[PDB]
Amino acid sequence: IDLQGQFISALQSLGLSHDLAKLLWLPLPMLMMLIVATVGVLVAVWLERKISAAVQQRIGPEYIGPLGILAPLADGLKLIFKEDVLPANSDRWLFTLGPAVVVIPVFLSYIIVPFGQNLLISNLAMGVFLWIALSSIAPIGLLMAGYASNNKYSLLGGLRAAAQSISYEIPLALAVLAVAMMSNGLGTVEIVEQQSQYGILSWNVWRQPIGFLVFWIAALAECERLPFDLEEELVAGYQTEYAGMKFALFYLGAYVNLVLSALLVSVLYFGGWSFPIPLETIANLLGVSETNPFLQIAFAVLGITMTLIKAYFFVFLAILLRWTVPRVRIDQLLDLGWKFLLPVGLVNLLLTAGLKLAFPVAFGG
Amino acid sequence: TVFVLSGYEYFLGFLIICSLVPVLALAASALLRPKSGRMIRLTTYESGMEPIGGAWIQFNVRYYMFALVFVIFDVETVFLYPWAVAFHQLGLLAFIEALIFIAILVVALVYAWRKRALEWS
Amino acid sequence: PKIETRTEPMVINMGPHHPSMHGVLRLMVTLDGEDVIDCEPVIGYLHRGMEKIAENRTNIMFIPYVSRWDYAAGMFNE
Amino acid sequence: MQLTYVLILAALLFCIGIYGLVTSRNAVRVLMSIELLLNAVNLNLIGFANYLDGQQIKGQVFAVFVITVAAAEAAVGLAIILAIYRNRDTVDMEKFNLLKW
Amino acid sequence: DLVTLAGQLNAGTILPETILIVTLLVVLLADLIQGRQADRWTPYFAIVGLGGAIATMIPLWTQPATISFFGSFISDHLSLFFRGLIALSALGTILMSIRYVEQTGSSLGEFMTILLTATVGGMFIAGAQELVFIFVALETLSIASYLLTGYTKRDSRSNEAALKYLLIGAASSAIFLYGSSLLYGLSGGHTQLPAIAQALSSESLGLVVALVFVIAGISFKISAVPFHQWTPDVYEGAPTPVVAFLSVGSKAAGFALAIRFLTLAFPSVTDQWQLIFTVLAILSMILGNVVALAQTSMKRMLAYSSIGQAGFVMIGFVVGTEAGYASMLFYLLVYLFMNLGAFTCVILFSLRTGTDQISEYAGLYQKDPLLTLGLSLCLLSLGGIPPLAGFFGKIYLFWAGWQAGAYGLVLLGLLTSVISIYYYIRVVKMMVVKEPQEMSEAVRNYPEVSWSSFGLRPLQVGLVMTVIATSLAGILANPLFNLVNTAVWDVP
Amino acid sequence: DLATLTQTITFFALAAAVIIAALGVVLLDNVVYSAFLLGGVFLSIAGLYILMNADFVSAAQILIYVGAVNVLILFAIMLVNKRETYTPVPGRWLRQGGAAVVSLGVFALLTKMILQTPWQLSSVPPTPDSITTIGQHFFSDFLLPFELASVLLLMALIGAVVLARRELVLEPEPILGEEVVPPLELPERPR
Amino acid sequence: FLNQITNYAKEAVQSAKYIGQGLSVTFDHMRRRPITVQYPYEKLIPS
Ligand SMILES: CCCCCCCCCCCCCCCCCC(=O)OC[C@H](CO[C@@H]1O[C@H](CO[C@H]2O[C@H](CO)[C@H](O)[C@H](O)[C@H]2O)[C@H](O)[C@H](O)[C@H]1O)OC(=O)CCCCCCCCCCCCCCCCC
Ligand SMILES: CCCCCCCCCCCCCCCCCC(=O)OC[C@H](CO[C@@H]1O[C@H](CO[C@H]2O[C@H](CO)[C@H](O)[C@H](O)[C@H]2O)[C@H](O)[C@H](O)[C@H]1O)OC(=O)CCCCCCCCCCCCCCCCC
Ligand SMILES: CCCCCCCCCCCCCCCC(=O)OC[C@H](COP(=O)(O)OC[C@@H](O)CO)OC(=O)CCCCCCCCCCCCCCC
Ligand SMILES: CCCCCCCCCCCCCCCC(=O)OC[C@H](COP(=O)(O)OC[C@@H](O)CO)OC(=O)CCCCCCCCCCCCCCC
Ligand SMILES: CCCCCCCCCCCCCCCC(=O)OC[C@H](COP(=O)(O)OC[C@@H](O)CO)OC(=O)CCCCCCCCCCCCCCC
Ligand SMILES: CCCCCCCCCCCCCCCC(=O)OC[C@H](COP(=O)(O)OC[C@@H](O)CO)OC(=O)CCCCCCCCCCCCCCC
Ligand SMILES: CCCCCCCCCCCCCCCC(=O)OC[C@H](COP(=O)(O)OC[C@@H](O)CO)OC(=O)CCCCCCCCCCCCCCC
Ligand SMILES: CC1=C(/C=C/C(C)=C/C=C/C(C)=C/C=C/C=C(C)/C=C/C=C(C)/C=C/C2=C(C)CCCC2(C)C)C(C)(C)CCC1
Ligand SMILES: CC1=C(C/C=C(\C)CCC[C@H](C)CCC[C@H](C)CCCC(C)C)C(=O)c2ccccc2C1=O
Repeated sequence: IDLQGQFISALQSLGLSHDLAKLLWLPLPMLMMLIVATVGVLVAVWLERKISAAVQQRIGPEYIGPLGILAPLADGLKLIFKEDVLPANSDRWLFTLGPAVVVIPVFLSYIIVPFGQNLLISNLAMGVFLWIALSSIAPIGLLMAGYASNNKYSLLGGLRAAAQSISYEIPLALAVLAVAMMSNGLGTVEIVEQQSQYGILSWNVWRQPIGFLVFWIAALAECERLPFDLEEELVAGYQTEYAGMKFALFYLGAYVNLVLSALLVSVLYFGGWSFPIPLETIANLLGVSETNPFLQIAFAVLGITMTLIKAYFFVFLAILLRWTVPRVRIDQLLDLGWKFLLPVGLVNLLLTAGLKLAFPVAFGG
Repeated sequence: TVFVLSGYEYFLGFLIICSLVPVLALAASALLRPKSGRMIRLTTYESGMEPIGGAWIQFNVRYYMFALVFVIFDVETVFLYPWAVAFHQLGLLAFIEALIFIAILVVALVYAWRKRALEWS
Repeated sequence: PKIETRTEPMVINMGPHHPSMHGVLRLMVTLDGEDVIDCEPVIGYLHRGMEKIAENRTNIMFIPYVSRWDYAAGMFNE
Repeated sequence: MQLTYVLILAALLFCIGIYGLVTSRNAVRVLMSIELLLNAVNLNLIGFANYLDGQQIKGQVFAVFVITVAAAEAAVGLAIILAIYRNRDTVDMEKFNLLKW
Repeated sequence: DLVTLAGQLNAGTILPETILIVTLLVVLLADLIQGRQADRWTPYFAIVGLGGAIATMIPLWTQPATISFFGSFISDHLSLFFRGLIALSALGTILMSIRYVEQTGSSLGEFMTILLTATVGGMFIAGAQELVFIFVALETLSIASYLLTGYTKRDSRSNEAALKYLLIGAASSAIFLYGSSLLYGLSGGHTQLPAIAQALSSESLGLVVALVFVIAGISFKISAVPFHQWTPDVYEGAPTPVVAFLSVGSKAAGFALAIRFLTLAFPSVTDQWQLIFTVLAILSMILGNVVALAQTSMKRMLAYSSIGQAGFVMIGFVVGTEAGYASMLFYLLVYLFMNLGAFTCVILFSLRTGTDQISEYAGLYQKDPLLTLGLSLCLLSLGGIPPLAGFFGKIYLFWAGWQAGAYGLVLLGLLTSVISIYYYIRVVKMMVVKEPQEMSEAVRNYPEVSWSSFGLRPLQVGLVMTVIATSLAGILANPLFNLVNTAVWDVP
Repeated sequence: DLATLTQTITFFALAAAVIIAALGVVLLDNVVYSAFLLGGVFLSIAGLYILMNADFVSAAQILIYVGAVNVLILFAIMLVNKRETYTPVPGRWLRQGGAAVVSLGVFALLTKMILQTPWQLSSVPPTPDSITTIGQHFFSDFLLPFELASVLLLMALIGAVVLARRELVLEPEPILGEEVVPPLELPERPR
Repeated sequence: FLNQITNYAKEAVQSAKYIGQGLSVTFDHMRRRPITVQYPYEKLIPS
């Protein structure tokens, strides 16, 4: 089936000019992905709060709804009603647009992640470039907000957080390179197709086990899960200067980055829209599956369900390992990063190239 | 010339939609303010007292050196992208020359690691 | 904003809030980078004048004061 | 969309970079206009590889090499600049009048 | 590996550059592992590697001229001669820098890494057929000369000159890169210069604009009259072995790039830039040999003498005969040894005394006769005394200029040489003529007439070898003219 | 008809943004404002590279000239920050007028060169990919600059590490001559 | 020099085993019921 082709045929049967009819079709999924992203953010805030309560043997937020699920919605509806306060400095537009410069590209990078063969936005050539080069912008907004903060401690904390953030970009690119060499492509569709050709025996987690751990450590260092940079040299790193609106924007941006990383790690290594049993055997066992959509709709729902359970598993593992491993210093974190993830990533790329040039049978060829 | 590619209207439309929403949320927060802005006594954030020390930062080199090694390895990663892209029918001499490139940059990393090029003591 | 980075030692004034578990103490830390050179402690935000309380007070009227001397155990002063 | 408007924009960016190389009221804006002067020739090479070149593209390769060269030149220039603040007290270019005839 | 891909790659005309790269890697590894206590075998190992790189060009000399890396590098006798010239410059720079760097205070291996990098860049730019390869090698030499200027570690003169040199070099590199992009856009899309020069016979104004925009960045490297505004400030504040390398190696690299690029790119518009080169030489020789009469600093005097003597080489490039470039190839070969001796004597006089003012030069006939003897025998060769080789170069230069039909250029060159001999003889007048109880201070207490401390013997024997070479090249130059003339007929 | 119309509209808007931001870099009397407008110049020229044909070159443009070069520029700006009063020089108006007429003459000469020299436009469709051919050209035509860029970046990193060291140690050299040389200085002493 | 590398590898595998034991006791802590009280639904008995 094709909903876009049927909508185009219905608008042609109504009578139009085939250009303005096709122009306005894109904003409805372009807003639907945004509203389900805010739905996932409101899911993840309640999930993190209740799982942090269940780890420390207590109950999360209650007496707000049925079980307190409206509490992220109540927080997001209350924090936009607070009085926007400003410090005694200049450049008010810079202080306003700093968090805007932070919030724009991480929200913009939603055109990369897929949910199936057709349930995605853009897969042109190089979606990993459009993730990395857009995620490497937020230090500029962080330094801009630190300069407009007008403080001696918050500016130093913003400098330390920017130096922590820019160091974990190079193994984050090398772990992408180690998979893009084997997949001979930069788009996520070919990467997930080379994993969905076979079942469990074609997963990239068993082919590149060191690169998955390097990418996971780099993601946990980039989304500020284990580095506590929010006791940061007087009280906090880049805080204690904004109002409820800018703090809410930073909180939702951090949760968007966490959700996007938890989706992208599974997509690049484990693989959403996949099954342990191949779909061709089930399609041959059931009947004829080439035009009948009654099984294809259920297969698309099952692929969305597999992507959602993988994202929920990675989110639960990240927020379980937040309070499991103890807090380490940012100097020790930068030292372990630059002394571990770069050399083992380089020799992992070298052994990946050697295994691809030695036996090009089970790899991408 | 003609502009034919895989598509770029989604990127521009999503940029327009994602750039229209933060200033709209800021305008809504300014509209639903309790009274107004323009606080009568504007004070910066100090923990418990008045500013008694000074507005100066000690001259350091650790941030600039980290960003220097970051840009030096980023322009290496940029050159390392298309070799890994075009490694499907190219051969083994390109792998040898990329191994020489990787070994030269590993020698550069060893030179940066041995001396005091990055040290947050 | 006026943040002029110079080549002078930075005086860090830790406020008397300490919002983790500590009370009132104004710590002035003088340093020149990633170390600590000088430290000045300033107190006087919790002094209640207990010695003036016991000037005109008997033994049966001094028990809650002497228990509120130290708020960790208290029974050692009693 | 024609090549002539892109060439006119590249020439105007080159003249803006020339003026910001001459006056600049600073020493970091000199390098910031040097990046504009090289981004003008990057626009020139990208437009030439878009319009004149066909299948075998090489102006994009030259633009990538020019970008890497300008990043290395920016690193060398900032390494030159950051020693002047350690040695001298001021940052103004007009105060450097020691090496006379 | 495959034999067909290795035969189609033709990586056999690259071996001394790979030997120098391996030598750079071994020097960097020895500096990283051992440290500062291994500063007694590393420059001798680099000298051995430079000799092994310059000795393996003899099987490369008797070889047919083939292209390599799919029409990217061209190997001829001219490129081998320029590579040997750059290697002989670098070995003398090492021999003059061994004591000077350790007397400055920095580590020697970190300087020798950038010196070998500049040597590899010069050896790569001695060929440089491809346009992007020309830009990469030129910016490699430019970044090398940037980083070799600020070596004094917060001494004010070098870091005050390095920013001006960075500004002027970045402006010239932007102008040359805009001209290179224009020259790429004028053709159909080709990058190889025989493929570019075939479709450029239309006589457009954009060809002239691109020629001026390329020759501006070229003449910045040659340092002719309209771009000589960096060198009198650069040559004083920079350290002396750095400027001793930059006065000959970068100049020969710019001359080789100018010759090869103009020959392989413009065999149609030669008369348009011949008049420009006559104007540049006429202004440059006059401005150098008139400005250099009034300067009181010795290093600035040699700096302006470099500009005054760089204009004589342009007279051989103005003409179109086959004997014109042979004059430049002989004059650069003489000028290498002349500038090497004139820099070694200044390095010795500045390391044994301190500052090197002109009026301090009195009282050298009694303290050290060998130093003033070498300085006199080198400055007389720089002046044009007929027992020495500089006169033998200038006679061939004026003969080629009068044979091709340039009378006024030879007349102005003779007039500027007659003017320039007055300040060329002034250092000898301060040295060997001044009587006792006339010299200035800090001359009467010379403690170190003997050299026995930390490798002063290679610095002495390099000056001895330079003096013997510039004394024997004047009366005995019969194979040198044949070796020059056998590498000039290949240029069309 | 509509797609070319919106492409020309976005091209004219990006060109106007280039002009106003390049004016705001060199005319505003603040360094951080010129740095942020230079970042806006980088984003606008990245969109202009996206518009015509460039995807990988535009991605490298975004990555380098946003995440590394502009961040290092902002680091050098925030490191060198001190309040000083710019003294009035005796002559600046004639220098600014000379720079203005040089820029105007260069612009007029380049405009005459563009309008005089014609160009040969091609009528062939471009390739749908732009990473495969350039990835093939790094080992067939342009082979030696691929390693000379690495040697150049090695030399630049070595020189920047040398120029960026703190040099906390202090050790005097043995005397060689009459005047003692200070550590990490020049033997050529001024008068 | 190799003994320091083996000691670093032993410290790394010991840190990995400590991280695994922390994950094990964290997964163990999810089995027990919460021991808190509700207010004003489960008020304490005054002695
Ligand atoms: C812990 C974290 C938790 C996370 C949160 C979990 C809780 C939330 C989970 C919710 C599920 C997540 C969101 C689902 C995945 C995103 C799917 C999506 O975005 O998916 C986007 C989809 C579009 O996707 C696919 O798009 C296709 C078009 O693709 C084309 O376009 C695509 C680009 O859009 C690609 O380029 C693709 O290659 C190209 O072919 C077709 O439209 C397919 O039908 C469609 O499935 O948007 C649409 O669904 C269309 C938009 C609605 C339009 C309404 C339909 C129009 C009305 C038609 C009525 C017809 C009436 C006449 C009837 C005739 C009567 C006789
Ligand atoms: C008071 C307020 C009221 C609000 C009113 C709003 C009502 C309307 C919104 C309700 C949405 C919920 C209803 C569920 C609709 C799900 C339809 C579906 O998935 O429709 C499926 C179709 C299938 O799409 C077609 O599917 C085809 C078959 O492919 C599928 O099969 C292939 C097999 O190899 C491949 O795997 C391929 O990737 C996979 O997509 C092709 O892909 C075509 O391109 C594409 O058109 O998707 C489509 O068109 C796109 C449909 C987008 C739906 C995404 C919503 C998320 C799904 C709900 C979450 C699952 C919940 C299920 C709960 C059940 C619990 C037991
Ligand atoms: C909720 C409502 C919100 C409002 C809705 C949003 C409306 C937004 C889009 C309008 C819909 C109609 C137009 C789309 C429909 C449309 O007509 O597009 C289609 C058009 C051409 O597409 P195709 O070539 O596929 O179409 C023709 C083919 O069918 C055959 O040739 O796409 C483009 O022109 C891409 C333009 C991208 C241009 C390059 C990107 C520029 C990015 C610049 C980045 C700048 C950064 C700046 C930083 C300072
Ligand atoms: C980290 C350390 C890096 C140090 C540099 C590494 C050197 C390793 C290889 C040596 C290069 C020379 C090989 C010639 C030595 C030699 O003559 O070998 C012989 C052969 C060339 O033979 P010809 O085909 O010229 O045959 C000559 C005969 O016909 C005459 O009998 O070379 C090869 O087989 C080429 C393949 C080597 C592998 C590819 C090397 C070329 C790429 C290397 C990078 C080149 C640019 C370097 C400068 C930037
Ligand atoms: C066309 C003209 C070309 C001419 C070039 C000249 C070529 C010959 C130059 C040789 C003179 C240099 C040695 C004299 C120096 C000399 O005689 O003095 C000995 C020299 C100085 O030692 P000291 O006396 O300082 O020793 C320490 C003292 O404190 C204890 O007495 O020590 C050496 O052994 C240095 C190591 C030389 C190592 C030589 C290289 C090792 C072999 C390398 C194999 C290389 C393969 C190629 C590279 C991959
Ligand atoms: C191998 C292929 C390349 C060869 C090219 C030749 C380069 C030039 C020669 C340098 C080799 C090393 C000499 C180092 C010299 C060396 O290391 O010291 C050898 C020795 C000085 O050291 P002693 O052994 O006296 O010192 C022992 C110490 O322990 C006392 O402190 O003899 C000297 O007096 C040399 C005097 C300079 C004499 C220079 C003469 C150069 C030859 C000129 C031939 C002229 C022919 C003229 C015809 C008219
Ligand atoms: C099914 C998928 C399961 C994937 C789970 C893996 C995600 C765990 C990543 C750890 C995040 C925290 C990193 C903090 C790590 C931390 O803070 O300590 C790191 C610690 C640093 O120790 P030091 O500070 O002593 O070391 C530096 C000093 O030695 C300076 O000389 O040692 C490491 O460098 C070794 C790292 C091994 C790390 C191993 C991690 C994986 C352990 C779990 C293995 C699971 C196997 C599962 C098989 C089913
Ligand atoms: C068909 C279907 C369905 C179903 C579903 C399902 C069946 C699901 C399930 C599944 C699941 C339910 C999932 C989840 C999971 C999660 C988890 C469970 C996680 C956690 C864990 C962790 C993270 C841990 C860790 C660790 C490690 C790694 C080491 C050792 C130790 C431990 C183990 C602790 C529904 C109804 C929806 C609808 C649609 C369709
Ligand atoms: C290192 C050292 C040596 C060893 C140095 C010796 C081997 C001389 C080295 C000279 C080199 C070999 C000269 C190289 C010759 C070149 C071929 C010349 C070509 C360049 C010219 C154009 C100048 C001594 O002989 C010595 C003697 C007395 C006291 C101290 C020392 C001392 O410290």
